Order: sequence, then C-alpha cells, then structure tokens
Amino acid sequence: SRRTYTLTDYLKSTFRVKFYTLQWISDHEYLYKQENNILLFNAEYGNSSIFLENSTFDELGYSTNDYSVSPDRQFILFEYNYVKQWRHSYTASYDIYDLNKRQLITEERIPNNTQWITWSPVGHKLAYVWNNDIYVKNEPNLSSQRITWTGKENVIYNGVTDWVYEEEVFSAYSALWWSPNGTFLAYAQFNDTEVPLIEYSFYSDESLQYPKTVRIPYPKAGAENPTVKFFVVDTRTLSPNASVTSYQIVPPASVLIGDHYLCGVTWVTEERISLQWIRRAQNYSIIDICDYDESTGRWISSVARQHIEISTTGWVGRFRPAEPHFTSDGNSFYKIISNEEGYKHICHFQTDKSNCTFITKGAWEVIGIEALTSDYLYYISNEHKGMPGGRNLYRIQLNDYTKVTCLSCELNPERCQYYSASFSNKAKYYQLRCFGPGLPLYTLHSSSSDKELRVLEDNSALDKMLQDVQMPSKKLDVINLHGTKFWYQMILPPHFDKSKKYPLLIEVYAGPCSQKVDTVFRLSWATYLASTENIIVASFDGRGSGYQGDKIMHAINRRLGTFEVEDQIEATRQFSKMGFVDDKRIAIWGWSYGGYVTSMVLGAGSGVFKCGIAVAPVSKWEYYDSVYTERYMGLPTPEDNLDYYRNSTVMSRAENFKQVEYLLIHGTADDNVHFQQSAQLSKALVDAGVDFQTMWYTDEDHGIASNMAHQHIYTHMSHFLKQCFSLP
Amino acid sequence: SRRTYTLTDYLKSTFRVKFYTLQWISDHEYLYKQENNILLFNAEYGNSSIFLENSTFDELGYSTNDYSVSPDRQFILFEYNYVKQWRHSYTASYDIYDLNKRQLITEERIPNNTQWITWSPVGHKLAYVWNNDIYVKNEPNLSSQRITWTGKENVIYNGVTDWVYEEEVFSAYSALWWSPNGTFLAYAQFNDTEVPLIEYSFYSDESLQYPKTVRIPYPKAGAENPTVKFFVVDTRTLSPNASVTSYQIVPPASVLIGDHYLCGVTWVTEERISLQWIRRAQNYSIIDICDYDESTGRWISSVARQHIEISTTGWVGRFRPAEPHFTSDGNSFYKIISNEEGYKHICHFQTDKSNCTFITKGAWEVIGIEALTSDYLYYISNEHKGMPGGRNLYRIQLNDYTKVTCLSCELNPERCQYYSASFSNKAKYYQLRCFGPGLPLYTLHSSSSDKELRVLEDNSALDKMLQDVQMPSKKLDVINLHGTKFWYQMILPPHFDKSKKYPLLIEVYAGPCSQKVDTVFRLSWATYLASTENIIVASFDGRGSGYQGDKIMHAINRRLGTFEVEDQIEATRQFSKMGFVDDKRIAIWGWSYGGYVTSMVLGAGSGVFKCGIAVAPVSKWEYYDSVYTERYMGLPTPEDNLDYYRNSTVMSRAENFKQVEYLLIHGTADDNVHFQQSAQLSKALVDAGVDFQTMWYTDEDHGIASNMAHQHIYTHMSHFLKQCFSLP
Ligand SMILES: *[C@@H]1O[C@H](CO)[C@@H](O[C@@H]2O[C@H](CO)[C@@H](O[C@@H]3O[C@H](CO)[C@@H](O)[C@H](O)[C@@H]3O)[C@H](O)[C@H]2NC(C)=O)[C@H](O)[C@H]1NC(C)=O
Ligand SMILES: *[C@@H]1O[C@H](CO)[C@@H](O[C@@H]2O[C@H](CO)[C@@H](O)[C@H](O)[C@H]2NC(C)=O)[C@H](O)[C@H]1NC(C)=O
Ligand SMILES: *[C@@H]1O[C@H](CO)[C@@H](O[C@@H]2O[C@H](CO)[C@@H](O)[C@H](O)[C@H]2NC(C)=O)[C@H](O)[C@H]1NC(C)=O
Ligand SMILES: *[C@@H]1O[C@H](CO)[C@@H](O[C@@H]2O[C@H](CO)[C@@H](O)[C@H](O)[C@H]2NC(C)=O)[C@H](O)[C@H]1NC(C)=O
Ligand SMILES: *[C@](=O)([N][C]([C]([C])[C][C])C([O])=O)[C]1[C][C][C]N1C(=O)[C]([N])C([C])([C])[C]
Ligand SMILES: *[C@](=O)([N][C]([C]([C])[C][C])C([O])=O)[C]1[C][C][C]N1C(=O)[C]([N])C([C])([C])[C]
Ligand SMILES: *[C@@H]1O[C@H](CO)[C@@H](O)[C@H](O)[C@H]1NC(C)=O
Ligand SMILES: *[C@@H]1O[C@H](CO)[C@@H](O)[C@H](O)[C@H]1NC(C)=O
Ligand SMILES: *[C@@H]1O[C@H](CO)[C@@H](O)[C@H](O)[C@H]1NC(C)=O
Ligand SMILES: *[C@@H]1O[C@H](CO)[C@@H](O)[C@H](O)[C@H]1NC(C)=O
Ligand SMILES: *[C@@H]1O[C@H](CO)[C@@H](O)[C@H](O)[C@H]1NC(C)=O
Ligand SMILES: *[C@@H]1O[C@H](CO)[C@@H](O)[C@H](O)[C@H]1NC(C)=O
Ligand SMILES: *[C@@H]1O[C@H](CO)[C@@H](O)[C@H](O)[C@H]1NC(C)=O
Ligand SMILES: *[C@@H]1O[C@H](CO)[C@@H](O)[C@H](O)[C@H]1NC(C)=O
Repeated sequence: SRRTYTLTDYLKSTFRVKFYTLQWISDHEYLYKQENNILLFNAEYGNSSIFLENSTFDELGYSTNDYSVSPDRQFILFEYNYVKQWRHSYTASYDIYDLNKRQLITEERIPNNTQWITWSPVGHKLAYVWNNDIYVKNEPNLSSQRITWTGKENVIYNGVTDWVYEEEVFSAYSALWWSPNGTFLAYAQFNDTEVPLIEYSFYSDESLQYPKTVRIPYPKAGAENPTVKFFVVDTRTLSPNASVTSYQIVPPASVLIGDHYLCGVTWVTEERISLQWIRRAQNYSIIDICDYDESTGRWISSVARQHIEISTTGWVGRFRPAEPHFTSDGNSFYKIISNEEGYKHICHFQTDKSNCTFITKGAWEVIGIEALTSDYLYYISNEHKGMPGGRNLYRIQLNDYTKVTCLSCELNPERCQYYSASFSNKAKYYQLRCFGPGLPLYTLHSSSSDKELRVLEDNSALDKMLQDVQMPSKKLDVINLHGTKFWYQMILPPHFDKSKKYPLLIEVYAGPCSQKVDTVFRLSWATYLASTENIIVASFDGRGSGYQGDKIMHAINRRLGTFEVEDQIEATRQFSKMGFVDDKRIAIWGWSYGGYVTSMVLGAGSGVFKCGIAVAPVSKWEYYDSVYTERYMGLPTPEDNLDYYRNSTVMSRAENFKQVEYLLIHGTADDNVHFQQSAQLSKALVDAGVDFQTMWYTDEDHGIASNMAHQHIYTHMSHFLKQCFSLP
Repeated sequence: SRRTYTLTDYLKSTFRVKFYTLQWISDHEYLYKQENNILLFNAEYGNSSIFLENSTFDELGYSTNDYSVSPDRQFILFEYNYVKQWRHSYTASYDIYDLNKRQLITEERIPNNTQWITWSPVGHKLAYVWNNDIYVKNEPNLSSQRITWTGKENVIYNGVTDWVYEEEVFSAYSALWWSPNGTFLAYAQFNDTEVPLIEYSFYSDESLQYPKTVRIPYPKAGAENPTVKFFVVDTRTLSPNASVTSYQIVPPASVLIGDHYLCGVTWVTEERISLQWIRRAQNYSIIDICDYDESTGRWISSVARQHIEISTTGWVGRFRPAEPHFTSDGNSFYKIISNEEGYKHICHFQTDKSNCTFITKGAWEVIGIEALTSDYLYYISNEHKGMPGGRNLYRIQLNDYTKVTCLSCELNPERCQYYSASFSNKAKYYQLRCFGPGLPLYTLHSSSSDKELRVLEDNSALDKMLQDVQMPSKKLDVINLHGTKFWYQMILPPHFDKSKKYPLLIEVYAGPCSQKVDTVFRLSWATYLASTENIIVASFDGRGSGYQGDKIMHAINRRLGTFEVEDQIEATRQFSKMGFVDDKRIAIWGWSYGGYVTSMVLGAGSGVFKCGIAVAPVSKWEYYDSVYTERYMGLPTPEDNLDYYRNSTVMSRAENFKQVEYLLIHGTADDNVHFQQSAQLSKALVDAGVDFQTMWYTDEDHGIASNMAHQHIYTHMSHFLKQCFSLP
C-alpha cells in the first residue's frame, strides 16, 4: 500500500463496482442474467433453473442490449440496434422469440427504428410506436393493426412524448398505458405545431462535407408550448376493416381553462383510470378519476372524484406532483403531499371525498411509496437518524398508523444507510439495494418474517482490491446558516495530515430539490483528486435543496441564482476557517445547474474563490425550456417575473470574472442546455475585456459521455485545477 | 530607462501611422478628405480649394461612411447605414446630393439595403443593385429603370457576385461594368440553385431567444458550382415602356465544354470589350475580345481575337490570371504571363494575332501593370536589388523595350524599398506610396519631368513618438534549402544581444503565392512581442511562396501540406542553430493558411516546436471552397487527386500533437474557413487522446475583427505564449 486511486483508475473503471439486477415476474420469481443467460430464480428457495441459455443469443445484427419476457411467459422480446436520442428516448429493432416452440417469430416482424414497445399487463399483446404512430399486435406472428395516422416527425407524437415532456414531465419517452387486463390502451398525443425550434450544428464524422443542422421543437421560457390530447382505446374492436374505438378524456374545467400539462396516468381497475393534470404555472394540479360507462364507451368524470393539490409558496411536488397509489378495490388511495409544516408525507385519500388523512408525520420526508397490500404500505424515507442524505425502507400498518417498522435500518448500520427496494408482484418478497456509505450490497428478503434469506451481491471482490489502494475517507456533517442546520460532505485525502493546509474543491449542483450531500458510495473524479492530488472535495446543500421540507426547498422560488448561490459562498467561507484548508486555494465546479451556480459564484466578487469550472451551464433562464424554467421562475414578463429573470443571468456579473480563473466547457450538440448559453456567456466576458479559458466538445451532448470525450474533459479539468493550485 | 511598445500599444493603436488617400478625378486634379471637408487639389501647382465643407455633413443627420462624386462633378453620392456582409460585400442606404443647388435630392431616392452602386464613367448616370436585380438612374431626380427581374435571395444574382466569386474570383462584390462613355452596361449573372448550403448558428445579441441559422450557398471542393452568364445592356434604349435590349456573350468553345468561371472584364472601347474565362480546372484560361456589330446589336467573337494562356506545371496567374491592359485603340494589349523560364513578365499582345513579345525578362517578376500611354508603360516589380520582398515603380519605353527607368528605386533607398503607385488620367502625375522599411511616406510627382513636386505625408509625428520608445529591428536575409535560397525575416528585440539566447516565434502563412517576408513597415503584435517580451519573431518564404517564378511557386501544386510545411521546419531548424536562439523555447503561430501550416508543423513530430497557436485553420481541404481549393489540389476523386486530399488533413497527424502545447482558436461565425474545420480537428484530437487548449469566439467572422474580440484574442495568445515560454 503506497499507490493511490488514479485518474486512470477512475476513467477506465479499473475498480469494478458490481450490482444485481433482477426482474420479478410473479409474487415469488425473478429473472436474472448470469454469464449472458436468463436464469429463473425462486425467491423462497434460491434454487434456479434456465429460462434462456446464453448461446440462444446469436448476435442478431449487432447484439442484445435488453430483453423483455411477456407476462404469460410464452414469449420474450429481444432489443437490439439501440440508437439513443435524448436522455430516455431511442429507437431500436426487435425480435419476438416463441418460448414454447423456442423459435424466432419470422413473419410479421416489428419495424426497424421502433421508438417504443411494450407487452400488455397480462398475456402477450404488443403496443409499439413507429414514425410517431401506434401499433397493436394481438399475436406475435399475426399482423399488427395501425392505431393512429396523424404521426408526423417533429409535429405530431402519438405514443411517445416530445422533447419537453420527455425531459421535464414524464422522464420517459413512453406515452402508452395498457389497461390492467389489456382491454384498453391509453395514450397521449402531443402537438408541437407552434413550438419554436432550437437549431444547432452537428458535424458528424469527418467524412461529412457539409454539417447537418439538427432541428428540435423545444419551447423556451415563455414560448408557445406543445399541446396534449388523451385517448383511451378499446382494443376489443381492433380489426382491419373496423375503425378505431377511442374516447378523448379532457382535463377538468379548472385546468382546461388554459395551457396545461398531463403529468400522470394510473389505471386503478379495468374500468377506472386516474389522470393527473397540472397548469402551466405548475402550482395547481388535479387528479381526475374517470369511470368507464359500459353503455356508451365514454370515460366519465365527477367533481366528487376530483382532488386538487396546490402551492402558494412554490410548485407542486418535487419535480412534479407525486403519483397516486390506489388500493386494490380502487376506492381510496395513498399519495405524498406537504403538511401544514411543509413536509412531504403520505396522505390517505378517499376516491370520492376531498379530505385526506396523513399517515406519516415528522420533520423528515417520505421519498416514495414502493408497495401497497391489503394490509400494509411500504415506503422509503430519509427519517432514520434524522439525516436527509440517507434513505430507508419502512412499512406502516394500514389498520394502525402507529405500527410502522423499519426493515433496512439496522441490517448494516455502518455499511448501509441508503436503500431503494424492489418488491415481488404481491409484495411477498423484496430485494434491498444498499448504496452506501459502505460498498453496495444487494440482498433478498421475505416480507413475511423480514428474514435476511440471502446476499445477492456483496462486492467482496471490490473490497479486496481497495485494501491496497489509499482511498480517501468521506465524512458528512452539519453547519449552521442563518439559523438553519444544513448538510455538507467532504472527501478527504488519505493519511490526512491536519498540520498541512489542503486546497479545496467545492462540487456544486444546488438546483431546486437537488441533493448533493448523501451517504451514497461513489468512485468519482473527486476520489482521484483526494487519493492522488491531495485536494479536499466538499459539497453543500442549502436553501433550495430538497428532502428537507418546502420551507428550505422553496426558498429560491421565483428567484433562481440567489439564495442557493449565496449559501454556497457562506458555506465555503465557513469551511475555509478549518485549519486543514488553504483558504487561498479554493475552487468551485459544477455541471448544468452546477455550472450556472458556479458561474454566479465566481462572478459574485466574494473574493473567496481563486478559480472555477463550469460544465454545460445555464447562463440565462430565458434560454432554458418552459416547463422547468417557469416551474420555478414563472413567466419572463414585466407583469410577472421579468425582473428576476434579468438580474439572474451570469452575463450580468461578467466584470467580476476579472478576479478569478474560469474554465467554460460545453458540448456543441447539447439539446438540453443549448451551446448558445455558453456562446452568449463568452461573448459577454469578451465584451467585458475579461480573459478566461474555454473548451468546446464537438458533437457531444449534455452528458459529454462518449468514451474519448469523457476521458478528455476530466483530464483537462484536472490540469486546470492543478494549474490553479500550483500542484505538481 | 525608456518605454517599450506594449500589447496595449498594439491593441489601442496608441502610435498611429498616417497616410494620404486621394482620388484622381482628371489628368491633373484629385479629391482628398481633409478635416472631413473634401478638398480639390491641383497637382500642377499644388493649390487647393474646398469642394464640400464639413458643414454639409453636420446637416445630414447620419454618420457618413463614404461618398462618391459623379464624374461630371454635378452630384455627390452619400453612403450611410453601412452593414458588412462578407470580405468585400455589404449593403447600405444612399443619398444623392446636388452640388449646384447644394440641396439634397429627395425625390426618387435610392433604396435602403442597396447591394451595389456606381456612377457611369462619364456624366452622372447611376447603376445599382437592389434585391439581386439591377437598376439604372439616368438622372438623380427621375425614377430609376429596372433591368433584371430574376433577382432571388441565395439563388439568382444579377450585378453582384455570389459568395465564391466574391471571395475567390473578383475579390469584389461588384459584378457590373459601364462602357467608357456609358453607352453599354455589362453585368454578370450568377445561378446558385444547385450549390449546397453551408449552415451554422449565429446567436446574435444576448436578448435573442433562439439562435438564428445562417445559410450560404457555398461550394466545397468537388461540389456543384454556381453558373454564370454575361450580358451587355445597350442602355440607349432604356425607357419605361420599352424592353431591355441586351446581348449575351458566352465563353469560347474550349471553355464552354465544361465548368468554367468568368474571371475578368475589361472595356476596350465603346465597341470592343474583353472577357477573360478560365476552366474550372484553372490551368487553362482564355481571353475573348468581342466587337460591337452596329447592324445587329450583337457582340461578336473571332478565333483571331482569342488568346490562350495555360500552365503545365500548376495554375494560371497568382490568384487568377493577370489582366490585359489595352492601348487606347485596342489593337494590342499588355499582360503578365509566365515566360519560358517560369518568371512572370510583361508580354505585348497583338489584339488579332496569337504570338506575343516579352518587353521584360529576368529572374524576378513584374507585380502588375499600373498605367499605360501611347509612349510608356509603368509597372511594379521586385527587380531592384534582386529582393522579391521589395516593390518599385518602373517605366518602360514602348518603342524601345531596352529603355526602362526606375522612377522610385533611388528616391529614398534606405527608408523605402516597397512601393505602390497611383496615376492620374493619361498618367500625367502619380502619387508614390512607400510602405517600408521606414515610416511610410507619400509623395507626388510629375511624369513629364519626374520632379518630386511635393511631399503629401511623411509621418514625422509618428517618428517623434517612436523615438522615446524602444522599438524592435527588422532584419531581412537569406538561407539555403535543397540548393535554393529563400528569404526570411526577423523582428529582433531592442538591444539585441547576439550573446544571450532568446525564445523564437515563427509567424507563418505559407499559402500558395504568399509573401510573409517583405520590407513593409508594420506596427504589429510581433512589435510588442519583441519590444516588451524580448521574443524573436521570424517569418520564412519557402516553396510554394510567390514572386519568385513558377519553379518555387508551383512546387506544392496538387500537394498542399507538404513542401511548404516541410520548409518551415528546416528553416527554423536552422534559425535554432544560430546561437542567439534558445532551442528550448520555439513556437509557431498562424492564421487561416498559417493556422493550417502551423497545425501540420506541430503534427509533424519534428521535436522542434514546443507549442503553437492556430487561428481559424483549414484542417481538411475537402471543407474549403471549390475555386480556391481545386486550383491547387484538383478534384477530390480517385481518378484525380483524392489521395493527396486525404493524407494532407491536420487530423491525419493528430497522434503527434501529444507532444506539444496546442491552442485552437476559431470564430463560430467564420463564413470563409468554416468553424466545422476546427470542430472536426478538435474531434480528431479528443479521439487520439490529445490534450490541448481551445477558444471559440461567438459570432466573430473570419477576421475576429470586432473590437473587444480583437483585443481578447491577442491578449489570450500573449498569455499562452508567455506561459509556454516561461515568461512572467
Ligand atoms: C471643419 O473644417 C475646419 C477647417 O476649415 C476644421 O478645422 C481644423 O481642424 C483641424 C483638426 O482639429 C485643426 O488642426 C489642428 O492643427 C493643430 C496645429 O498645431 C494640431 O496640433 C492639431 O493636432 C490639429 O491637426 C485645424 O487647425 C482647424 N482649422 C481651422 C479652420 O480652425 C474642423 O475641424 C472641421 N470640423 C469638423 C466638423 O470636423
Ligand atoms: C396541431 O395544432 C395546430 C394548431 O397549433 C392545428 O392546426 C390548426 O388546424 C386547424 C384544422 O386542421 C386549422 O383550421 C387551423 O388553421 C390550424 N392552425 C394552425 C396554427 O396551424 C393542427 O391541426 C393540430 N394537429 C393535430 C393533428 O391535432
Ligand atoms: C436580483 O435583485 C434582487 C433585488 O433587487 C436581489 O435581492 C436582494 O439581495 C440582497 C443581497 O445582496 C438582499 O440584501 C436584499 O434584501 C434582496 N432584495 C430582495 C427584494 O430580496 C437578488 O439577489 C438579485 N439576484 C441576483 C441573481 O443577483
Ligand atoms: C502524402 O503522401 C505522399 C506519398 O507517400 C508524401 O510524399 C512523399 O513523402 C516522403 C516522406 O516525407 C518523401 O520522402 C517522398 O519524396 C514523397 N514522395 C512523393 C510521392 O511525394 C507526402 O509528403 C504526404 N503528404 C502529407 C500531407 O503528409
Ligand atoms: C442541468 O442541471 N441538468 C443536469 C441535471 C440532470 C443533473 C442532476 C444534467 O447533467 O443533466 C439542467 C439545468 C437545470 C435543469 N436541468 C435539467 O436538465 C432538468 N431538465 C433536470 C430535471 C434533468 C435537472
Ligand atoms: C486564409 O488564408 N484566410 C486569411 C487570408 C485572407 C490571409 C492572406 C484571412 O485572414 O482571411 C484562407 C484559407 C486558405 C485560403 N484562404 C482565403 O481566405 C482565400 N480565399 C484567400 C484568397 C483570401 C487567401
Ligand atoms: C425450485 O425447486 C422446487 C422443488 O422443491 C421447484 O418446484 C421449483 O420449480 C424450483 N424453482 C426453480 C425455478 O428452480
Ligand atoms: C454460458 O453459460 C455457461 C455456464 O452454463 C458458461 O460456462 C459459459 O461461459 C457461458 N457462455 C458465454 C460466455 O456466453
Ligand atoms: C376485410 O377486408 C378485406 C378487404 O380486402 C377482405 O378481403 C376481408 O375478407 C375482410 N374481412 C372480413 C372477412 O370481414
Ligand atoms: C400560481 O403561480 C402564479 C404565477 O404566475 C400566480 O399568478 C398564482 O397566483 C399562483 N397561485 C397560487 C395559489 O399560488
Ligand atoms: C490654382 O491656381 C490656378 C491659377 O493659375 C487656377 O486656375 C486653379 O483653378 C487653382 N486651383 C485651385 C485648387 O484653387
Ligand atoms: C438556374 O439554374 C437552374 C438549374 O441549375 C435552372 O433550372 C434555372 O432555370 C436557372 N435560372 C436562371 C435564372 O438561369
Ligand atoms: C408608359 O406606359 C404607361 C402605361 O403603361 C403610360 O401611362 C405612360 O404615358 C407611358 N409613357 C411613355 C414613355 O410612353
Ligand atoms: C490541366 O489540368 C488537368 C487536370 O488537372 C490535366 O489533366 C491537364 O493535363 C492540365 N493541363 C496541363 C497544361 O498540364
């Protein structure tokens, strides 16, 4: 032991962090690929069998990047030819393989460039999008049936979301919802017709003589937004000589009154669907439980079956209103909302009664509802030890909201404080995912006795390797800002010599409801900066950060770039007091919102930071998309919030950049935070006679994730810092 | 003690070089803008008189950008609202001012956004281009008369060149020619229909919410070219209810067979016009002298009046074929072409015969024909002292080609070695223009006595200032590369100590027919680098450079990126052995071609250069336009030259960049050398795993000439250099 975790170690993932991904297919069975083959595991016994031998894989075209077995287990989809688009969207090619005959369906095949596809909840029907249109195949070998015709590229989307619904509302490309029994197929249609286009250049491969102009309908703050239509389709009459039987469900008057967004779709029963709408302003949402009128095919609404959720201090939900979780019968539902105290907690609702009943209370928050049985509700909260940066699995007894137990809490207190969970079909079993502070740990549990059962993956191999390398230690602690207790974390160099004054790297994000301080174990660039370069890396969650009540999270409502920016400065200032830090060598970096914050900070003139790096930063909110931007800023109009839109640009702080060293980076093909943002920032700094460095990344997106590009930016950033800290 | 020439000195233009711009308006008078007044000087006795006083300009209400007095001196044209387009093109608004009633014309005014305007050669007639169509105004107060109706944006161009003809053929936006007495108005039409569009983003001013996308029909190597047509309009028939009587002159068959370019137009007499065409291949051009047939109104050609010019070792002319200069009768003309030995000299052509007789010869070249009378021919050449980097005015006796005088070689030998001239009508007088080695100096002379009438400007003011400051010296000399002597130049720091060792900076261009080594006086970025930073800045003209005959200039024919690149490396390799050069601190920088050569040099792996800076570099010839590129490289096909097109990209040498500090700089709005070029190059490097520094300049065009931008790039390059050279 005399070697340290290096940039190459981090760049090449020399140290492998293993995990264990399974797929429940029953209340007691899951599918797990091991050594390339799909094995069927029995949760109860641990004994397994073969479902699909590796070798059944005959590199069709390229290779199998994902599979999907149909619910009746008679078939299985093979995803290959993957071709990414946006964060979640992508096209692919599919093969349907008959498990009975263990054959490969060869007639009536799924198209090339398929946008989205999915089995029905039961059986093996198939719905898929292609060229913005919907298709249904009741039988793999049988011919498909075209559902929509309006499908137009960059104009009409049926079955899949457009750019803003993908990135800002559903965090999915998918906009298809099979009914529980497959009778109905729900979908949304998005109309981008009047949505302005962001246009940037994509240079493609060196062989391309002329660059290509990418054009995406992307609504910026205040611009015209796309419109939505919801339809429920009765797949029963789907026949080639029959038309399509579909009903359009509109939002309740209170929202149909103006621009809005469809943000949630939840089937309760085969004849009950739950629509979640929110206004453009996004501080007013509403759940509409619609009932199927057998005698007419209509889907009906009722004032009594509607539930309003609003915010006066900000926006509804974290990034969107929390989803409703209905009881089997569908007469009541449990959903997370804010207290009178402003804490995200579970409230029990009655399908047709407006009053709800919180079943959880506390100065902490429910992160999410994972499972619901006829007796119990399973959820995840950051309650344990009152530290918001941790997560745990809790079970509450429905007949007595006093009987609430914590399953993950004491399993491995030192190694596990951050969990997520996956439950079997009828919540009879569940896998616990431990992500830190110690090495990840995957285990299988039986809901009956919460018995350990077995350890799926302990990363024992990874633990071995790391005992030879000089790893940094990660500590989390609090500090007091204007009365409030806020959390921070510091990755400290090995053999920490307290007499020495270490340089400081503040890694920031600071976006609304963001959380940079947690107990998640990571092998990041910071690890390298501390293990090898003896640089201390810290992060701070202040006003604006989430998982700590609305009072904190909403602090920056309608005023982005203010309190979250300032709290980073005061937090750092406090830190610069600790004896082991060289207050004359403090840098700050961030990506996206972190790049914005970092910029605002450098241009703050606090004289606190010597240099910073902004990767793909927002620079002027009017340049960002309407759904996200407005959710926190409202409209950039003088009758509303124009003033705070203008005094929050980075450009407005240009003059102050003369006091520090700044590295501005940005992918030229960033559909998310358009390259423009940085182009406008640099031009401003140039007008201000301010010197600084830049690094553009040709054809890389918001992720700058291509192999060569990933390695480069981190290598570059690393020298800039060393250069800034006068390091060897 | 003394002061040095500082960066701020160069950027702010603290030391202003003065000059004298006059406009001959007759055989003995010339206009001159003094104190914003327009003075009319009489060259005979030097007495002046006011032509238009600044009073007039105070009264206009807009910043006058320029004016143009009608030949008959009755009207003056005022130009305002100048809006730059490409290197030469631009649009503007125009006022016509009456010089008698000294009243501004306000009836039937000239359109805004006028692309081109010109008075006829006599009288006060006008011709202008608006919306790609031509118009003619006989009188300033009467309505104009539309000539063409085909004007179409980005498609059809009447009276003005397209982008490629503008940048590469005419070095002018203008594409119309009045006959001597204004009888005919000839123009060219360009069809860009099938020319591909280069597209790129222009973010504009910070407040634009969506970047705009600029589309320019621009042909790249091998792509489809614009086509052209030439017409001669008989303006005598112009009249509201009359059609436009015009005639179309097509190139001779030898050029018509395939792709060609109109490259020269020269009126000879009212009835004789000279067109110069050249094949797309550019090693074959022809002059076609057409005569007006009074009986039918057409312009006839004849094989007798055709003159071919071809190059078997490379291309014709320097950046186009030289222009013919006709005698007053048009029965003969004089033009520069390569002689048997490969040196460009003047040949006397018989308008109706094919053989020509050389009136000049030697191992030097005539730069151009300046004036021509029935008795003498005046020209410029680098003959004096046998130094190509020098320019002098010579007069040759038309009746005895052995009798040649050098009118400016001895005037001020030590102070002046680089001259340019400007003769009056009939060449009775001429202003001499000395640009170095000493402070520029403007003088007037008589042609009959060759007496130095008077001094127009000697820059004594500048001289005064430079006295108190420590300027650098510019030594010029020679060396040998493969048995040939090439010239180089060095900008040495003050108190140059042959003893001490200095860091060297190679400033390079090295493009075909270029001359980076001359005796011109320049207050440049290099002046500060030597004066204040004591850095030696050297330039070298090796193979491919011009003004030294075709053997040197055509050496790189069809193989750009080879000898010229190689020669800079050998040259430097020698400079380093000179003892006053510190071989541990050598760098190279260039712009455009220089950026390309610079890049190829660093990619060579010569171990010679430590760091380098490329600005707006070409990186792959298939990315540059057709006219320029094909001229030296041919077509990028395998039946032709694709092989050399491929192994000559900067990307092909990326692997070697791992050994040098590189700085890539480009303006995102560069319409000449597209941003694409540096984007593909940065992409190659990232892939090869090369670290380097970058810098883009938002909305800056090929010259990165906006003010702040200009200051910013030099400031940025200075720190880079100094950082490379270990200079505080
Ligand atoms: C309009 O025209 C009048 C001339 O009739 C201009 O006045 C002249 O302006 C120049 C420039 O300032 C003066 O020259 C100065 O000379 C001194 C000599 O020591 C020199 O030190 C300065 O650097 C400068 O060159 C000139 O004397 C003056 N002559 C007159 C008539 O007073 C006037 O500037 C013009 N106004 C406009 C609209 O520009
Ligand atoms: C998408 O929305 C646009 C409106 O933005 C619809 O366009 C209108 O269509 C109607 C009938 O087709 C016309 O009468 C209007 O003149 C159109 N307005 C505009 C601005 O185009 C379009 O029909 C919608 N598309 C779908 C399939 O819903
Ligand atoms: C935009 O302007 C507002 C007010 O004009 C800024 O808010 C003020 O911030 C100072 C701290 O510097 C406080 O002392 C004031 O009380 C604040 N005023 C209000 C009305 O809250 C805000 O910080 C600016 N935002 C940005 C991005 O600079
Ligand atoms: C492209 O390839 C050609 C041919 O291989 C190169 O030319 C040769 O270069 C070698 C090595 O420098 C010389 O020794 C030969 O004399 C050259 N022969 C020929 C056929 O020219 C050329 O230099 C390459 N060009 C580039 C851009 O690297
Ligand atoms: C930026 O912050 N995006 C970041 C987020 C996702 C890091 C957690 C990134 O790297 O993609 C931008 C600017 C602020 C909003 N933002 C977004 O991309 C948003 N659409 C979210 C919801 C993805 C943050
Ligand atoms: C390059 O040379 N651009 C330079 C030239 C004009 C310096 C003399 C610049 O600063 O504009 C580019 C790339 C090679 C060809 N070139 C051109 O611009 C050419 N069209 C010429 C004919 C202007 C050199
Ligand atoms: C596990 O073993 C039991 C026999 O006790 C069997 O019924 C079951 O199918 C097995 N499960 C698998 C998939 O191995
Ligand atoms: C398939 O699984 C077997 C175990 O049964 C394993 O030995 C073999 O390596 C696997 N083949 C691969 C690598 O696809
Ligand atoms: C559906 O229409 C097609 C039209 O070609 C016809 O051939 C087919 O018989 C129809 N289906 C039935 C049997 O209704
Ligand atoms: C919702 O936000 C908008 C912001 O434009 C505001 O006008 C409206 O009053 C808000 N309503 C509530 C209940 O806060
Ligand atoms: C110069 O003086 C002569 C007098 O011989 C006169 O004819 C001429 O017009 C004058 N020109 C100017 C510029 O005053
Ligand atoms: C321009 O060229 C296109 C084909 O290249 C032709 O069809 C068109 O008619 C031409 N237009 C003119 C005005 O010459
Ligand atoms: C030109 O024609 C118009 C109508 O077409 C008429 O009013 C005018 O008088 C004519 N003028 C001439 C020059 O004949
Ligand atoms: C002119 O160029 C073409 C193609 O580049 C070539 O084939 C032809 O031989 C050249 N002509 C001369 C005089 O060399």
